[PDB]
This record gives sequence, structure tokens and C-alpha cells, in this order.
Amino acid sequence: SHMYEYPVFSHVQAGMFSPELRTFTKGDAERWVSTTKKASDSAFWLEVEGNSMTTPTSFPDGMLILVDPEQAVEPGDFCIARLGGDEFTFKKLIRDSGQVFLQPLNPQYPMIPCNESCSVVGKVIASQ
Ligand SMILES: [Ca+2]
Ligand SMILES: [Ca+2]
Ligand SMILES: [Ca+2]
Ligand SMILES: [Ca+2]
Repeated sequence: SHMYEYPVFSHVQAGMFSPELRTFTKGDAERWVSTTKKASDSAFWLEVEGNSMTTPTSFPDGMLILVDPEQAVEPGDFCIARLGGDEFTFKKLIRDSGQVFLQPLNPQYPMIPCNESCSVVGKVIASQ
């Protein structure tokens, strides 16, 4: 068999009170994390730096999530969604009564619609 290793990209809190909102930092990556998971060449890792995805499946501050911008995302999958055109968020894509929403694993965070100022950047396919 064969193993893979993808770049880990940096990102920081967008707004001042928007821990869920994140923005990619400037600069190349200096960290490459391996995995058994094979993905597209645009695949990369992100470091969970908050607790909005921390449940009572869970992604605590310090966990790495592998993002693949080349795989189709559907309700039930976790993904990185882009909002406002610049910032992005890590949520679970779901269907609440037929409506498409981004859901945080931590109930202390609000759910967001994904319609106009919302597009899907990639599927989460693995974690460390
Ligand atoms: Ca490609
Ligand atoms: Ca942190
Ligand atoms: Ca699928
Ligand atoms: Ca894992």
C-alpha cells in the first residue's frame, strides 16, 4: 500500500467575536502531516483552534482535519464553508426540515444557512 502527507495551512479568527469565522494566513505552509487517506492534490490540513465543534464524533482545539476541495459534499458530511466571500467555517452540512444548514457540534454555537453568501470549499475526509 501507500501513505500520504498533506500540507497544513494556517488560519486565524476573522472578526473579533467570530471564533467560528476563520481566515487563511499569508505565507507558505511549514508543516506536512501524514495519513493513510488518499485524496486530491489540492487536499490540505487545518488545525481546529476552537470548541464550536466540541461535543459532549468531535473536533477539539488541537485536532487536525483533512480538507479536500475536490470531493462533492452532501448533507451528513462535514465541510469547510466559505461565507461573505473571504472568511470560512468548519461545520457539519445538514438538512433541517428540508433547509440546508451548517451545524456546529457544540450547541453553544448558532446554526447558519448555506444559500447566497455561502459556498462549499471542501469535504472533511479525515482527522488526527
Ligand atoms: Ca486535482
Ligand atoms: Ca487553539
Ligand atoms: Ca457522499
Ligand atoms: Ca482520525
